[PDB]
Amino acid sequence: RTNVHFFRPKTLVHKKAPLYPRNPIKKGSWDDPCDLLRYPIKTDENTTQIEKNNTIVFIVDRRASKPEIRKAFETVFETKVARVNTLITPLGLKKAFIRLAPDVQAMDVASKMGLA
Amino acid sequence: MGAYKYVQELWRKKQSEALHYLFRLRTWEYRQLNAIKRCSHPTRPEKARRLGYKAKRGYVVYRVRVRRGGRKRQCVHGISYGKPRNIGIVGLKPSRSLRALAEQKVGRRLPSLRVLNSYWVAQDGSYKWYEVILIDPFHPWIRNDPKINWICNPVMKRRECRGLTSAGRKARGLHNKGIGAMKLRPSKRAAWKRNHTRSLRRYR
Amino acid sequence: PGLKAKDLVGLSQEDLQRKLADLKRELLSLRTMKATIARFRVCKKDVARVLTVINQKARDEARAAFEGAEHIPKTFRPRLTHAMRCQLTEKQKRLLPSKLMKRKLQFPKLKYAVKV
Amino acid sequence: TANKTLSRKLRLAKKTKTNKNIPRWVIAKDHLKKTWNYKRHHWRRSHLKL
Amino acid sequence: SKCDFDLTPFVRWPRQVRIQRQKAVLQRRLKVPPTVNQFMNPISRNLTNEIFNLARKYSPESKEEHKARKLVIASGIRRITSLVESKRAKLVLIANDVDPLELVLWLPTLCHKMGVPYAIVRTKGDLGKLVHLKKTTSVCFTDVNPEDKPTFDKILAAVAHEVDYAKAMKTYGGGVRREDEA
RNA sequence: CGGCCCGAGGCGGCGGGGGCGACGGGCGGAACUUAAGCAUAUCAGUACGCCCCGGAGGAGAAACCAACCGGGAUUCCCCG
Ligand SMILES: [K+]
Ligand SMILES: [K+]
Ligand SMILES: [K+]
Ligand SMILES: [K+]
Ligand SMILES: [K+]
Ligand SMILES: [K+]
Ligand SMILES: [K+]
Ligand SMILES: [K+]
Ligand SMILES: [K+]
Ligand SMILES: [K+]
Ligand SMILES: [K+]
Ligand SMILES: [K+]
Ligand SMILES: [K+]
Ligand SMILES: [K+]
Ligand SMILES: [K+]
Ligand SMILES: [K+]
Ligand SMILES: [K+]
Ligand SMILES: [Mg+2]
Ligand SMILES: [Mg+2]
Ligand SMILES: [Mg+2]
Ligand SMILES: [Mg+2]
Ligand SMILES: [Mg+2]
Ligand SMILES: [Mg+2]
Ligand SMILES: [Mg+2]
Ligand SMILES: [Mg+2]
Ligand SMILES: [Mg+2]
Ligand SMILES: [Mg+2]
Repeated sequence: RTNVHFFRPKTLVHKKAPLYPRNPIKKGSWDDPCDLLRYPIKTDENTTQIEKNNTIVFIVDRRASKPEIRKAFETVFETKVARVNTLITPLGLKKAFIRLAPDVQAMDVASKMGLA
Repeated sequence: MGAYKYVQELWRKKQSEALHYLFRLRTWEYRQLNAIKRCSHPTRPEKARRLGYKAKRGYVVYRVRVRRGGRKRQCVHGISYGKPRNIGIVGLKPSRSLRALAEQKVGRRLPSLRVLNSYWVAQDGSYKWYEVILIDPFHPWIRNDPKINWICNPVMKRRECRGLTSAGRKARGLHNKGIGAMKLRPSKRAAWKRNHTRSLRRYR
Repeated sequence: PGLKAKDLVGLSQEDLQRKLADLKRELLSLRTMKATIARFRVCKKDVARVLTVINQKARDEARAAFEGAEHIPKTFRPRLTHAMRCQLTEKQKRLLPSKLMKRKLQFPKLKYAVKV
Repeated sequence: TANKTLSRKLRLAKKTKTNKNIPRWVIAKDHLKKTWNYKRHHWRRSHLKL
Repeated sequence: SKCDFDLTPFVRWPRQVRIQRQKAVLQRRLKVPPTVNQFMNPISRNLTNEIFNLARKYSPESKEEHKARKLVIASGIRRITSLVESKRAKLVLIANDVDPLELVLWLPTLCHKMGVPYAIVRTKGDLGKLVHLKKTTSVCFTDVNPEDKPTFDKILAAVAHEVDYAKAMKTYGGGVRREDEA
């Protein structure tokens, strides 16, 4: 014997196997495109944002991160995002600054949506 | 006749050489274990049956160790204030016996079981050991058996917390009847409240 | 106005999943118009009519997937209070020992009349 | 403070949002004569403990 | 090769292992009274083996009992004792390691008084295997078929020469010193 | 190498935990106050603190009372 200490013997360990499912029906959550995005914020400061800087400002659900925002906007408006900045306003809402890819016109995308 | 008549006769000779040796080996061992411990089988099978044990699925036995001697009050610096009749600190005696305290300790540790009864197994200068019988009341062997399924009904929860076991009954005075016992039968509080009531009838 | 709950009964899962996709997207359009009116009320509750049905068809399917099992999911178990689940059965409460019973069959219950 | 936890920010954000008058159409709708919302507060004389 | 000598004598064993080893030391050390000491001196191995061979021909049903949806030996302390008390047991076999020892401490005295031979045999677990149970305190022969009395009468003879009740009640046990035992 | 004994880790089904200004059960437990002062006594086996049930709870089929030409488990009401 090499070690002077007594350790617990190695014994088989099983995986779990519940006899009935604890969640028989898979329900939805807060996140899904068209629910994570709420509406755009329309101001003259924010119109300048689109004509130059190619950027659209949106209100989104507070629980969404930057990677969930990029994917949602790409699937709903069929376009290409480049970078997303975010903040939580003094009232509790989440604002996203969404910059489109350098070969897309956010005027063409804000116009089809109604933002103009 | 059977064998348990001899075992009962033997246990009435605790001073004998034989039982003095066996009582010595048990106290050395119990001193090497924890205060509350599960037992595989009863250490005294004949006394266990006298108190209601049955070798079926749903009956369990635990050994409980409690400490010997009197009671000391919880008063900071050993100071009672107030009237001089109330000044004593050391030399007091607990109101419940040590057998009853053993059942209450194991009821608190295992609150999903039902305490049935208890009996003595050993003692030395610092400790006494008791064994407690407990029933699991949701086992099907227990529930479907008319002999024991009185304890599956919910007025039997935490019996030892309410003074309903045999040792708890003795401290309330309930092993007596007649002269000397007329002021305790429902409860000591209940007889006081009945005897001190002003009943103002309509046609007084 | 808007969708009746009865007229989505009989529709397939795909025809209900596909119908929910347009309702979600339409509320994005209508929230965008609000922030940049009678229809927007009816659309919120069209979404609720459909999700009501998608869940009601899924519960009746699963509650037959387990109809004859020993262990059932806890959502599909009877509706009882915590105290009722823990009570003895009336048969269990009426059980008597063997000797006690064989004495109740001897000496039955009898009707009789006494006179003044 | 300029360095606040998100949990304190959210409870402060709600006191700001609900600090409002009764709308005037609500005064016509519900036929009210008390028109002041006495649950309002002002920053100079308040002690929001949030 | 972490260590050049052997470390096994210095292992700190778990609490449960240390207590049962020290318990066995305490019974070599103390002074054991004769009624308790007689369970520390069972029958030899040769005579035990050739009783176990006789006994397994009066062995009850093992695995026909799920297929059932003879002279046999008896088991259990309640039934054995009432047979010694009516002079029907012809041999009692008592186990050596009954954990509550007071269940059988009195039983050799009873067999002596009533005229029944007895034998203390090792491991109650083995007796259980004779009656298809896990363990048992005692077994008893009540009678045998005629081909076996040329052995039963001879086994009683070997029992009589080997089990002596008089010196059983006179001899203490224990009392063994460390340097003495080696 | 198997058996029995005494333990260890994991897996499955089932149960426990918290909540209430009353009534109910078990513990710990005052002082103001009265005594025309104040120590025993009284207030009070109360306030208050901790634990535990139920729709009621507790108690219960004599190791009882009696002293009679006798009653007969427990609880509650009238009476002294
Ligand atoms: K202790
Ligand atoms: K004081
Ligand atoms: K004082
Ligand atoms: K006083
Ligand atoms: K008593
Ligand atoms: K009395
Ligand atoms: K009157
Ligand atoms: K700031
Ligand atoms: K302020
Ligand atoms: K007190
Ligand atoms: K006082
Ligand atoms: K006082
Ligand atoms: K005073
Ligand atoms: K006083
Ligand atoms: K006095
Ligand atoms: K006093
Ligand atoms: K007093
Ligand atoms: Mg949902
Ligand atoms: Mg930021
Ligand atoms: Mg409930
Ligand atoms: Mg488990
Ligand atoms: Mg007062
Ligand atoms: Mg005074
Ligand atoms: Mg005065
Ligand atoms: Mg004074
Ligand atoms: Mg008094
Ligand atoms: Mg009751």
